[PDB]
This record gives sequence, C-alpha cells and structure tokens, in this order.
Amino acid sequence: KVTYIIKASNDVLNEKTATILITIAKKDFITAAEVREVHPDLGNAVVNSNIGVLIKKGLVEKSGDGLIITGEAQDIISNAATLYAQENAPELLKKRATRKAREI
DNA sequence: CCTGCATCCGTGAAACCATATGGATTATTAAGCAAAGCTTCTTTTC
Repeated sequence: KVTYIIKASNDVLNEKTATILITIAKKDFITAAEVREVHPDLGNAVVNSNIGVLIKKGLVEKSGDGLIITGEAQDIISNAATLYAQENAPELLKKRATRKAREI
C-alpha cells in the first residue's frame, strides 16, 4: 500500500503524508478538514505539516480551497499501482491475443 | 509723412546583358489518423 507509495516516491515521504496523499489523490479538490476528519490520529498542524511537505514538494497544491496532486505525483501513484499489480494482482496485469494482421 | 485714391488679391454663394538570389513554387517523404477489423466479456434469449 504505502510501501508502494513511499517506495515509488523514492522514500521522500513518510506514512502520514502517504495516506494523506492517498486521500488527496482519492477525491479531487477536497477540503483539508475532510483530510483531518479521515485522519483523527494526526494533529491539525500534523496534517498541515504533511500538506506543508506536499506543497513544499509542489505535488499537492491549492485551487482557491482546492487540494490536488500534479502529474508527477500522479506518475508516482500509477507506478505504485503498477508494482501493486506486479506483486498483488498478477493476473490482472495480463494481455490477450493480438492481430498480425494480413499475410501475403 | 500722411492724408487720400486705386487696385487687387481674398472669399463666400530603349534595349539588352549579366549575375546573383532568394523567395517562391514544386515534389517527396514521414507521421498520423480516422476508419476498419480481430479478440474476449458480458447480456439477452429460450
């Protein structure tokens, strides 16, 4: 899960901003009060510190009240589900028959 | 010199040679593209 996140980010993160990053990429332009709501274990300035890291890294930014990742963090998520497909859903990553097509 | 008349000017109702030259035009090809067509997964029927 966050193994693929922090591993896919080359360990630039910790688990707090990992699951917060799952929350931000999970619903587009959500409020940080919902982030603190689904993270009751973390403090208000702990969540705001982790958003200070993602803003500090420039991944998650605002749109007025908006909160969303950029495309590079999106590539980190898609690599995370890629390795999650390599190790957790192996037959989901498959391929069917391919047409040639035409023969002389 | 300055008063006094005249006027008059405005003002409206050839051909060629040569030499670059580059920009304009044409051809030629790589990319791409919409449309078609396999391949498998559901969906509907008896």
